[PDB]
Amino acid sequence: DPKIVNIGAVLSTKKHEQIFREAVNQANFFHFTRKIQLNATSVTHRPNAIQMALSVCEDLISSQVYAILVSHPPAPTDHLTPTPISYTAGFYRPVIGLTTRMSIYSDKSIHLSFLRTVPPYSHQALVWFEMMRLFNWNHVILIVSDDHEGRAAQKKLETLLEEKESKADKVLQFEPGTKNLTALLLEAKELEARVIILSASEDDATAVYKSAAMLDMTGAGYVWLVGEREISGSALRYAPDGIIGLQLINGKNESAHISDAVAVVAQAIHELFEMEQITDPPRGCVGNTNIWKTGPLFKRVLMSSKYPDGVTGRIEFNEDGDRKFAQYSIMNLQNRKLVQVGIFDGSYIIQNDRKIIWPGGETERPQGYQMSTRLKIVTIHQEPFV
Amino acid sequence: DLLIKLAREMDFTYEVHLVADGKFGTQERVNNSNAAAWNGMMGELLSG
Amino acid sequence: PNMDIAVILVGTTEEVAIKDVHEKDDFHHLPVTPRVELVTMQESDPKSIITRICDLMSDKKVQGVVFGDDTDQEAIAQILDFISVQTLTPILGIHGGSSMIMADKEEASMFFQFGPSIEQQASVMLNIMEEYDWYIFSIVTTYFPGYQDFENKVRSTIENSFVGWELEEVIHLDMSLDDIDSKIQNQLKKLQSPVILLYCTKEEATYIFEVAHSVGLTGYGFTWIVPSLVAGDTDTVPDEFPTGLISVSYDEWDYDLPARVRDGIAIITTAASTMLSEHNSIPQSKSSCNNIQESRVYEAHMLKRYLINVTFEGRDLSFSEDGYQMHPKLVIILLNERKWERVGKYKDRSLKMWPVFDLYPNSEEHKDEHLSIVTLEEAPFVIVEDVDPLSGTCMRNTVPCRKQIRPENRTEEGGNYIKRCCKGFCIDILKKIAKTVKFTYDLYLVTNGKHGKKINGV
Amino acid sequence: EVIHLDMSLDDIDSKIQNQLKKLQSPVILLYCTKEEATYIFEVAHSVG
Repeated sequence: DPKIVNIGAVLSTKKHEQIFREAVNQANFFHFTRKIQLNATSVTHRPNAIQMALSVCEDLISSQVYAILVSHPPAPTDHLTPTPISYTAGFYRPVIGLTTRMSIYSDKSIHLSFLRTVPPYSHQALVWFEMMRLFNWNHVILIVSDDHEGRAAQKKLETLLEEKESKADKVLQFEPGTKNLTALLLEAKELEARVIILSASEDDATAVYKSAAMLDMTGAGYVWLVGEREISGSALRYAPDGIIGLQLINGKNESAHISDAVAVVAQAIHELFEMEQITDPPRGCVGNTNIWKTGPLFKRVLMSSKYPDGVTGRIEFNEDGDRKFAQYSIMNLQNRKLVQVGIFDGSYIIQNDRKIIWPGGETERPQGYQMSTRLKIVTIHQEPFV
Repeated sequence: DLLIKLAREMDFTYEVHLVADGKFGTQERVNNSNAAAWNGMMGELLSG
Repeated sequence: PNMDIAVILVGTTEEVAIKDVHEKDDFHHLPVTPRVELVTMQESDPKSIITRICDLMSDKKVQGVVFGDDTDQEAIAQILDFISVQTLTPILGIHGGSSMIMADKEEASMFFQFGPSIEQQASVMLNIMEEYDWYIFSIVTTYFPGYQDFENKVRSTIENSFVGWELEEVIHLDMSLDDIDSKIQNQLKKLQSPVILLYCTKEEATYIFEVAHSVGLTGYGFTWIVPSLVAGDTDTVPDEFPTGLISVSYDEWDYDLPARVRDGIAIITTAASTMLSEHNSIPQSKSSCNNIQESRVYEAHMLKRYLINVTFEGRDLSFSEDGYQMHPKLVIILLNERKWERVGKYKDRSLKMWPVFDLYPNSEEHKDEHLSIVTLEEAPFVIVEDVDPLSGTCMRNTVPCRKQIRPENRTEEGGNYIKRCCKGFCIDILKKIAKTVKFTYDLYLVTNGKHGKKINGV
Repeated sequence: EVIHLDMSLDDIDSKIQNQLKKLQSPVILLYCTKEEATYIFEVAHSVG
């Protein structure tokens, strides 16, 4: 009889668990199984953190699982993030993300054995770099909030611009929760650079649209480059018609992430059980003090996975265990509607037959981003000189 | 007079401004609060 | 009021000789009266931790949770942070898995540990490299999370101080692939500095030292320096580690555990009493486990302002804004029978080098004994100047010259040692010939007897 | 400095390599035999 191996997963509704259990049954059929037998074991998101931890230690850890999946809590608000859940497997050394968009998971300190197959917001900044390849930009302004996402996006944008190419001017920071931000628009307007790149949440982007709207800063020459959290919800009616936006392909109902997830994990099990020691996880969280010796090795096998003929496209991990060859879609607000003007497959940006409309009523992007003839002169205070 | 000569030899607009104090490169040597500093002078050209 | 302070102890150590503390009853001058409730735990698992914290919380209304173990698993400490997500209780780390640092934590959590951050360890390494006159250095860092602030801290520190440092290049090594394409050796073969820093982990340091054993960086003239998270436990001493590895770490020797618990209870009780003594208004105690939607509004962050500047017994035993101790008791150990032996104690800002000789190269062979030099404050030959109180250390080539005086208190003498800085022609010539012939010496003055003369007949 | 090398035992204590790593000159002379020159060039090929 083949060895009964269990796989842990953290999903939301029952339909996703049905797709998971079906994906395990298909994984036991399309793959040659001669000594192992995959088992489907998934739970649901609990509104209580302690009940969730006891649910993992008495449902997932008690069944001796190797790989554990995670999605997102089905809640309209945000107050209890599943990040502490990733700490559970941290006690036993791997968690794979599916809908995690925050860049906080990109670090390896609190997320040692944590890998995700979804491009976060920082990768979107890479797409922004591709924008610098379209119209050949130079001086840009990055306006982010004062948190971990702004620091991660700042270090990412600074890492991308490490050669002798284009540089940064001034990065503006603000506390998430302050409406009076007129000084940011005054100092940003006084600067010669006009390329404004906003990357915040909804309540902050609304304050940027209101404060920037009551000062007449949406005319010609001003460029607004945002992501996905600035053209959804209440921050859509305040955005100017013609702002460059983004849209992730297949945002809701990602069955391909579950199927391809069970495919990659199944490949890592059928391929991992073909070397030799391969220890077993302990039984539950009772009377277990030792850690797992097969941690960085399992993460290494999960990271070294290639699927050029996958459902989502080309599954490939990088040095941090994130998702490569992302698939986005450059959108544009036209007449209070989001009209598709471009798509991003992974390598280059492909535009359709729709012309890009600028918020300042312009239709053609000039060569120079900003030019004038005003030169500021400063000097010291000396009697014979000045 | 040099600013007028360079202003008439080149087609542009100028605006002379007087600077007050703080002309030493900002040598952050005094223990402030054990934090991280940043270049705010030295060259003196990029304030705003 | 009697506030409950539970002390969780994890390990096989008998708690009978640990819970017996006599620093109570008489030491209750504050209006609030705390009480110690120490518990044991023989199973290291998150289920038992959450079980004892929730059951102990619902059973006894505690206020300050003091956790302490003796393992080497920092992830468990992160689990303690999870407890804050359900309690926001100031957790203090004294020893064990809660001893390691963790950069970029939660701004709403109250996790405070006694682990030295990279900024303090970097300053200690720069002080050690500064006292021994090590200007040229080579920094070796890997892909460990926390190297940007390290290289920017070293560069930003040497680009402002008056000491003339010399940075060759900070290289980077990869561990995901073995050194088979001749790249790591090519990056390590261009290091000609008398001191080389290392910033990585343990299994990576074994490979870096394994390749460096064949490249040629673990011998005479070169000296590697690792922080605290690289060496780890001092009991496990492998073979690839060469002789002479100056590493900084925690003392965990003379500092007794009951003193750590007493300091923790003093900090929790003091910080919990400053708000009552100043604001004169304190909320209620902690609620049960899942009952957080009702007690989530009673929590106040003002106590955080009382968790930065804390004084006790005169010493500056405070913390910082990141959540770590301001002045950690650090120790410097050197690897020789291949055993980590202590050589100096870095306190406040000064470094003490007493249980070891001041000269770094041993004399077991090369030269033997030493030489003492005594002179007198002469006009153009020996200029003696008092040490500046702003730093307390002679600068440049000013030789630190001590002075042995005796305070003549009426009919009783003493023994004061006042250290000053000497400089002049004699210092110049003796330093030029001393650097050429390469020997250790000393320098001091005369306080009684001056120049030799005849007395009666001697 | 004119260094001296002893050929009687395999370099396992890291001493000959430490004597050869301190050679910062555009021209290096060698005075030995053949089987010793193969080992000196063998280690020097790894030193740089």
